Amino acid sequence: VEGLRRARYKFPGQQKIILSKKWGFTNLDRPEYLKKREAGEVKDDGAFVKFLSKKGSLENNIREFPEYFA
Amino acid sequence: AKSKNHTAHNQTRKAHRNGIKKPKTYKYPSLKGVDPKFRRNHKHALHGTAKALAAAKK
Amino acid sequence: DAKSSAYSSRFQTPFRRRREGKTDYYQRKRLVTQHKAKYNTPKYRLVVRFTNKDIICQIISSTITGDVVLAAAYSHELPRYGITHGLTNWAAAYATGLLIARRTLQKLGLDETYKGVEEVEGEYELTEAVEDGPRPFKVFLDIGLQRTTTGARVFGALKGASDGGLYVPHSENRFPGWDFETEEIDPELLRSYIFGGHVSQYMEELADDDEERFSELFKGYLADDIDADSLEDIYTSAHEAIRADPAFKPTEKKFTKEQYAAESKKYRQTKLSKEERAARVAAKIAALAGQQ
Amino acid sequence: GKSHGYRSRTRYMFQRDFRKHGAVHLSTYLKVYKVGDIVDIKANGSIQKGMPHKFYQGKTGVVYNVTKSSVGVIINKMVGNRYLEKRLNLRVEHIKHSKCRQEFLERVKANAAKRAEAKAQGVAVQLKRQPAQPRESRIVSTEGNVPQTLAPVPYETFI
Amino acid sequence: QNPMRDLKIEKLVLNISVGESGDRLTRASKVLEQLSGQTPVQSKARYTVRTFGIRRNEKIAVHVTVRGPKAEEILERGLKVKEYQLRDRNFSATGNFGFGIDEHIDLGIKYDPSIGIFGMDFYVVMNRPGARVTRRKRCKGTVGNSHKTTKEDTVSWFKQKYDADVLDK
RNA sequence: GGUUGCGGCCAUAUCUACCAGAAAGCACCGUUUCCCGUCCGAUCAACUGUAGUUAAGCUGGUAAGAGCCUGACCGAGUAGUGUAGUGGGUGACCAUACGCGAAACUCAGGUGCUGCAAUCU
RNA sequence: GAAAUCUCCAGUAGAACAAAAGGGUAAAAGCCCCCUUGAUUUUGAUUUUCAGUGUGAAUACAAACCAUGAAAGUGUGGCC
RNA sequence: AAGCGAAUGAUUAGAGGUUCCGGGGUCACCUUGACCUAUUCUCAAACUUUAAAUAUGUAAGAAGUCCUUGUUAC
Ligand SMILES: [Mg+2]
Ligand SMILES: [Mg+2]
Ligand SMILES: [Mg+2]
Ligand SMILES: [Mg+2]
Ligand SMILES: [Mg+2]
Ligand SMILES: [Mg+2]
Ligand SMILES: [Mg+2]
Ligand SMILES: [Mg+2]
Repeated sequence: VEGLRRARYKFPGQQKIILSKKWGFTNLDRPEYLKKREAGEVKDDGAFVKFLSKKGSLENNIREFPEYFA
Repeated sequence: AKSKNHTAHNQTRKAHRNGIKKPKTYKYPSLKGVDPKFRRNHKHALHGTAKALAAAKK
Repeated sequence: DAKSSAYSSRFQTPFRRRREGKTDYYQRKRLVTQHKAKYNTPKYRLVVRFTNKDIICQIISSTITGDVVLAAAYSHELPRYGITHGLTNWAAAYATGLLIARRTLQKLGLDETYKGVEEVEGEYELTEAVEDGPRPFKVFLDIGLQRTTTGARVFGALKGASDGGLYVPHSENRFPGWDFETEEIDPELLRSYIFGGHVSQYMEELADDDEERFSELFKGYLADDIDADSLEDIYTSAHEAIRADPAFKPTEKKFTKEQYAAESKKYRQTKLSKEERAARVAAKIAALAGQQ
Repeated sequence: GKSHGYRSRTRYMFQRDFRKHGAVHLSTYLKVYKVGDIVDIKANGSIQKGMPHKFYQGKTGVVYNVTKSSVGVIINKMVGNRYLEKRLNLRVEHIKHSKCRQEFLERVKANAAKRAEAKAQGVAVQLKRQPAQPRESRIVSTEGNVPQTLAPVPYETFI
Repeated sequence: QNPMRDLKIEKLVLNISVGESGDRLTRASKVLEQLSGQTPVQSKARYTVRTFGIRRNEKIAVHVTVRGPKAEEILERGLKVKEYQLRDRNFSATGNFGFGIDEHIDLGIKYDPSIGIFGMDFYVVMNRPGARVTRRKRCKGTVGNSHKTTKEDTVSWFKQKYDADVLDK
């Protein structure tokens, strides 16, 4: 918060500091990500994550996300 | 010296001061631009219907 | 491989019959489109198609909902007229054209006039419009994807239909007997092939050359005791029988279409419903998640 | 300098539709046009012959002439303070029947049938159309539908 | 498994490529004429690079196509020279193969203008019955995966009659 | 109901992978004297339906399939926008009042239908 | 040999279509081959610029005469 | 307006796939670039699958509709 308040002085106009309700850089709420991770619906990637959906070929949906279906 | 180049300002007011008018349809429009083959035969068809009606009425 | 999703989304499919490789829409547009000042006059098309084992000859007009068949003639029905062999050779195509011509003229009541070339000579002729009588029935040859060759069977069906007394515009540039070096027809050669002379001269030559291939090919002629010489005679008698009754007797059609439907309904795999699809995917999961 | 060629500013108007390029289907060529038919003008960029000028895109006219591959169309064009009659030679591809005329004829048929049946009884059977009317009275019960709703909600950032 | 699912030598194309044009192409034409027994076809230049000494459309190469039995007799004649020795390479993933030779004019004696050594590219195209569906004008279609010739199927077909081996040296 | 010929709309029809297909049809498929076309009967031509094969084409089925299509008080009356005020705000911009009103997204369902003629346990 | 010819596979055009750019085009409008002169004759009608004058350009016919194709058909200069 | 895990053109970041594509590095080396795959941040007056509001064309009938049947060299 202090880092961004110090960066605000370099910009013209008005800027606000908002704490996000999302987990990190994902588009998921904190409990939503927690329940999507405790169940193996979230897979780590380079720096972001891939998600499991009920769409697509099963073989891919098991080869990828092998921890799910348990 | 420079002046205005173009404007349509006031142009619709002029156009509407005398009531933009439709082209005033008629029965029997001009047969201009109709296919000449049809037009030629239409002449003889109308000649025959004129004979038939004249004989029928007299 | 690797057909990307964006390739699939941006792919525009051809018309279905272009995908199937059956209809040439470039040729069909010019075949079908009628002079707009002939408002509802049908433009009739002599569709001549060659499969293996058969020749399909149809007179076809076009509507928005689809094509309509004025008359249909087939090479496989030529047995009732006298020809049971070579039901795809060039003379058979001629007889099928002669058949569709006589049949369509009878259906339209235009057969007393326009009897056509009654006696075949191989000359180039068109159905001439009689003096003060009805004009000859108009049909234009359609050959689909068939290539244009001097001596191709489509133009033999064309010749047969022309001689049958319907008007079909055509040149003689593609009949057998035409020469590119000397631009003229062979009326005698054209006539001889009309009466099966090419195949009859083949079995004549083949019989002396070697009998084993003369027994493999032309087995059926040997089977029913048909000589090469009689092939001219049977084609002549078949043309007369075609001119006698082109009426198209249909099949008696045993095993009515309802039980054809019943019998063929048990050889088609039924689509599985959405619930059963859920059961199948649940079972595949459950077997995989059973911890081996 | 400026540029006012025949097909200027037609970059999008004469586009084919997306995944709709190619040969024109045979229905447009098997449609029949008679004199007096009301037609809509929409140019097909595939067919470069007999095209309407871009002004006539979306205009609706009357057939006055029928030729081999084309149709003569009369359009009324506002030139200054009056309308002028324009005659267009358009191939059938750039032309379609207007469904307004077909549906009005349907109403004319239905009016005739209603008039014919009304002549048996019920004079003045209200052939004219009516604008949508204010609703009549009605009774709204709460059986299984008891009113229950909240207030405006507080402000949350959502980000 | 099915008689219609049998490998066959559909084609045997036979190519020679020259950096220049002239009497080299003409004798590259007679050497094809004598063996194949049919007129060869010469090829143009797609584009000019100014480094291989070739200019557009100057007939830099010759090639002839043979089919049926003659393709088999020519192939055996050319494979006896290699002593039935091919590699793991030289078999394409589409099921075709080919190789190269040089100066087999010691067989098929014509007047024998044995002045000039000619290399020679054999390439052979394998197919099963039904390849016509991909070449016919009407209802042209694509062969199903099971019916397609593959490299493994061609290798086994070669390791059978034609009694050869691959990947060796 | 299958199939063929000619179609209409032109993916719910396409693409990938994989399994089925009785009969008939279609097909692959046999030959090169003939008319024709080839470097090459591969294609195109012709001839026999004869020598054979459903292997492929073709058709249908499967896919928590890709694509495509349809709907949804899904997102969303959101974004945008016509009209109004001596509304707010230094401004940038924004709110309100009377109207119109998306797209993405998220689920859900679906995967050719049909015309004419001929033919088929 | 990364770039010569030859063969197969995939390939919705990512090429090409004289020339700018935009549109259009896949058994073509692109490529190759065969034949040709419709880039011809005689008038009117129309669209665009617009005063609904001219010029240019273009469109659909009509009366001939022709080219091509088996034919429907197309062609009165150049895919627009 | 919207879109960019849709085409075109821009644009941030790592993941996975081990290729005579000048990675030096053994003669199969965490210490390499590209290319392909699934993802990710951000854009377009001369981009776009979609796609408003406002504006805009036509029709809402007697010069019509229905029935019967006369002319023609088309
Ligand atoms: Mg001034
Ligand atoms: Mg054609
Ligand atoms: Mg411009
Ligand atoms: Mg063969
Ligand atoms: Mg005010
Ligand atoms: Mg040109
Ligand atoms: Mg032009
Ligand atoms: Mg915007």
